[PDB]
Amino acid sequence: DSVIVVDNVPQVGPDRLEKLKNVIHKIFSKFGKITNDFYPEEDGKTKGYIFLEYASPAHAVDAVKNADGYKLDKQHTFRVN
Amino acid sequence: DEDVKDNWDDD
Repeated sequence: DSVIVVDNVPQVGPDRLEKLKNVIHKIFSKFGKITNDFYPEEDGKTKGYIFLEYASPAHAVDAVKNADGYKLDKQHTFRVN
Repeated sequence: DEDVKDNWDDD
């Protein structure tokens, strides 16, 4: 109850890959400050999921209920749980 | 990331 997870999060090319984790810090900054951030992969290839942990339960349990599906304007929405 | 629309959080 102190962490968040997202789904349908593919990688992107250069000049934008940074934005992927950067925008995470900006969007989640209104609820508090993120302390833990992990971006796993499959055989060194394109991921689809990430793992973020907050310094408090009230940040995670809030963020999940505030950022439920990001609007990246691509194809399919995300699922923050 | 910058001063633009929050196109990363569906209300």
